[PDB]
This record gives sequence, C-alpha cells and structure tokens, in this order.
Amino acid sequence: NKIVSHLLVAEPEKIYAMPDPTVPDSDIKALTTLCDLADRELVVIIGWAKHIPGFSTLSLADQMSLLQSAWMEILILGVVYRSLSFEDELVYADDYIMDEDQSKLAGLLDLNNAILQLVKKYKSMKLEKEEFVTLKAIALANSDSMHIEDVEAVQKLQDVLHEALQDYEAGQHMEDPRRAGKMLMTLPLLRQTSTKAVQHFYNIKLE
Ligand SMILES: CC/C(=C(\c1ccc(O)cc1)c1ccc(OCCN(C)C)cc1)c1ccccc1
Repeated sequence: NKIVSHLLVAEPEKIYAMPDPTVPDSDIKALTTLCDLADRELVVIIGWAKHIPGFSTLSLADQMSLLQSAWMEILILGVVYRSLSFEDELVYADDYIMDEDQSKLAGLLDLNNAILQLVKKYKSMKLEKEEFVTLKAIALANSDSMHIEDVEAVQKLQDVLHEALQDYEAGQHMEDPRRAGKMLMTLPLLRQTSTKAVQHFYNIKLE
C-alpha cells in the first residue's frame, strides 16, 4: 500500500533528549528534560503532518485543530513504539530511558505505567513499524476536534488512512482477517492515556 510506504519514508529521524549533565537529578530536571524533548518533537511532527496526503490541502485552522487535538497522542505513540523491545522501561530517547524509579522521582509513576500498558499490548500484537506510522497518522485524523470547518474533508482524510491500514493488513496478515480492526481497537487506550497526561500537563502548569 503506497500510503504506508510514504509514511515509512516520511518518518522523522531520532531526537536526543540531552538531559543537562550539570543539573542534579530531581523531579524538575526530568520535567525540564521531557518538556524540551517534546517541544522539538512537536516541530518535527508538524513537518511530518504535511507529508500525510490531503493534510496540507486543509485550511490552516483545520490543520491546527487536528494537531492541537492530537499532539499528545502522537508524542505518546512514539515513546511507546521506541519501547517495544524493552521491559518495564520507556524510551523517550536513546539517551533518556525511564525506569520505575525515575518515574516515581518524576511523579509520573501512574502515567508511565499507563504508557507501559499500551506497550504491553503492542508487544503482544507484534506491532510492526508500518502499523505504527499509519496508526499515528490515523490518531491525528481521528483526533475528534470540536472546531473543524470542513468535516467532510477530515472524514475523507480519516478514510484514506483507514483504507491504507485495511489494505496493508489484508495483504500482510492474511492469517488474521481482523488484525486491522484489532489495531483500531488500541486507539481508545491511547486516547485515554493521552487525555490523562494532558490533564497532568496542565495541573503542573507547563505551557
Ligand atoms: C508523559 C511525559 C510528558 C511529555 C512527553 C510525552 C512524549 C514525548 O515523546 C516527550 C514528552 C510532555 C511534557 C511537556 C509537554 O509540553 C510541551 C509544551 N511546552 C513544553 C512548550 C508535552 C509532553 C509529560 C506530559 C505532561 C506532564 C508531565 C510529563
């Protein structure tokens, strides 16, 4: 499926977190490290969104609305995929892998354990890189914003990406004719973790 190939080649290069080595470890350092990593990931996510077919043909407002509603889900799906080959550890970056102790010290134990629940499920499903890049595009298109202008166009985008997933799964996993549906059913947990994380992100006043 062409869309998948396209998403695969438009996939952004790895970003380093570069935690400040002179700063003592604390919950503030973790939050600062993560706060700066996401900022840079966000800039790249925008450049990546423009590669999704049909996306840059939406109005500017509609483009913002989607990103503004899906940014956290996308950042979270990334750390999750980077962590599939690990155990009880989240790889925010190659130079910033958080274990349970660091999560506790960061006051993110509950949140990270929820991100680990997502990872646990995808490991079980043997989530391929192709499904990762597509699910990420879908999460953006299906972000459920309230301020979309052209609802038809956004639903259109949703459909072309959904079709790519369905098509990919139809040819790569003939052994499971319901894989695509299983993949779509992992989205609720993603939405759930994302909204809870966004909540925390505001309680902390990050901005
Ligand atoms: C779960 C870690 C995280 C962020 C994160 C998620 C995925 C990823 O790849 C990198 C970081 C996080 C932290 C800050 C943030 O704000 C950006 C806006 N400001 C900093 C300009 C977004 C996500 C976070 C979110 C809310 C509170 C505390 C931590």
